[PDB]
Amino acid sequence: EVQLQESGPGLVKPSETLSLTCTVSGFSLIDYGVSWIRQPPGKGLEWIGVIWGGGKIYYNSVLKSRVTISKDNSKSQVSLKLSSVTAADTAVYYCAKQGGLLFYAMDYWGQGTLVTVSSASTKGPSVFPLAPSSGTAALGCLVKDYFPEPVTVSWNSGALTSGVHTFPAVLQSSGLYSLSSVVTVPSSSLGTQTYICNVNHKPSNTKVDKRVEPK
Amino acid sequence: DIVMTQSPDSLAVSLGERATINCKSSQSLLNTYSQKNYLAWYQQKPGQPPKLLIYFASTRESGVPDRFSGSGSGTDFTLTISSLQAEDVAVYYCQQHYNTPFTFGGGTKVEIKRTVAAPSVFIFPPSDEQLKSGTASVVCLLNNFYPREAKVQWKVDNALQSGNSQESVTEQDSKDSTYSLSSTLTLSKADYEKHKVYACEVTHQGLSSPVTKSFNRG
Amino acid sequence: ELETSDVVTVVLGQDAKLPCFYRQVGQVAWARVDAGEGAQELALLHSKYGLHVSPAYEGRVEQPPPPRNPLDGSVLLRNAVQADEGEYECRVSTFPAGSFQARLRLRV
Repeated sequence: EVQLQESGPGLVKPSETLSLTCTVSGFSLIDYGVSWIRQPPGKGLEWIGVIWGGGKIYYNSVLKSRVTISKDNSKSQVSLKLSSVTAADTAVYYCAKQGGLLFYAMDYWGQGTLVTVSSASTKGPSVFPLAPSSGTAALGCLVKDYFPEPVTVSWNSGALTSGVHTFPAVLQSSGLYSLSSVVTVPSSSLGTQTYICNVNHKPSNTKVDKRVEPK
Repeated sequence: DIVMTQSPDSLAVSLGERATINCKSSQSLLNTYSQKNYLAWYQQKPGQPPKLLIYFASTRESGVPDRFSGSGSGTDFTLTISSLQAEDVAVYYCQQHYNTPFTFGGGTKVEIKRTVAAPSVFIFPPSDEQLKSGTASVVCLLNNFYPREAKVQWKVDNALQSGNSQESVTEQDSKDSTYSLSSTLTLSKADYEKHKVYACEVTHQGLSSPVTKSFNRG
Repeated sequence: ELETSDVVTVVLGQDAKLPCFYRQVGQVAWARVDAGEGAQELALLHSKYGLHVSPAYEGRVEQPPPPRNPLDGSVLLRNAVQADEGEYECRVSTFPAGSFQARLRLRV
């Protein structure tokens, strides 16, 4: 019942201001406090600040002078606004509920949101089937040339999950991302069970269903 | 600002064995009056929000299996997953919740030592569509292997290539503590028209010696 | 308005009474507002759940014996330490009608 949803702009121009919002639900934001944590991609967690149920806001020393937390007890809404967003502000931002009244361990967390401070646009992915080209055969898509991250590859409408590997995207010399997703499956299955990678790139509102097919 | 220094940075243990992830604080996290030590261990498994494990150094949280028996006091604390069943392959962060600004430590990534496993090498040739687009990306897939260490070579037309490749290793499956890698060779369509045979030579500890998977432009 | 003596003085080893009387108060909070390092919450007398002292004061902070409520947000900082010395601030967040705050000093 204690659910935190974090939604905000994903791609932010350098020198701008991020403005994610955390719609808490099921717990009274009047009593409990929510803090914001960020985790720079592939790095340690960082604390941004806590907005205690009485509206007292505590900010980390480092990101202070550039952050603002506030809430609306009425709409169960908490919000982050970070100024001068610059290279280093890229990360997955998180809002978590403090465990108890004046307790500093964050019991319930939010799923996250990758804010990407960057100068590029939201180009969409180009799904190029990596044919099974036939034990365990392998078929996969090559989401390519997309920005920014992340892209959600899924197979056969979320049903096919066993043997799936979606790899971390890499940043190409072009400044665009490229990701592969593959799902080794029975040899005979290639013939019947259809496989259709479902690719979503939210920043560009791109949704692609591509059918990877033998030969 | 209490500085929390976890140690070691990375840890490898077999399935049954104990794991210990010490953590240190520039300041004691002890209230003599209360005889409580306030340090919380989290568990940021791959691609998920951190999950508290143990508050008050020892007091776990409903649901956390007993294997995660946290302990320690003062500035020296310790998490102990008694038997590191595979799913417990996440990064564990120690947080001081003694005062603000809350501070987490680096995180000790834990891992699992299964024995060696040889990779599955599949070579996927450039599809017609990407060829029409003017780009050809050749991908090489190593389906399951341990240890993480692996090397793929991209020999284009019996000619070794380099600097036109990027590798990606998926994290250690919680099913069987095995990794999977994929390497990409990107050429102009023209280059794909300058050569016929493309090959992926990989040498893994498990593989007695290099296996080379290959195709032709035709 | 919140009623608080501007200055509070406690000799070592005494239960300094931090006063905060409002003229119903939904919750009172006390904090040590001094500096960047000295910016710590001290206790939260929430009317519906009680007192919830912070991790560094769980023992030296307790509210006056019953029945002092309503509208008494007093909290006593006993066995005061020379360091305890510092400006604090109550926030009496009166509901169904709004919010407030008052400073104070403790000079051990």
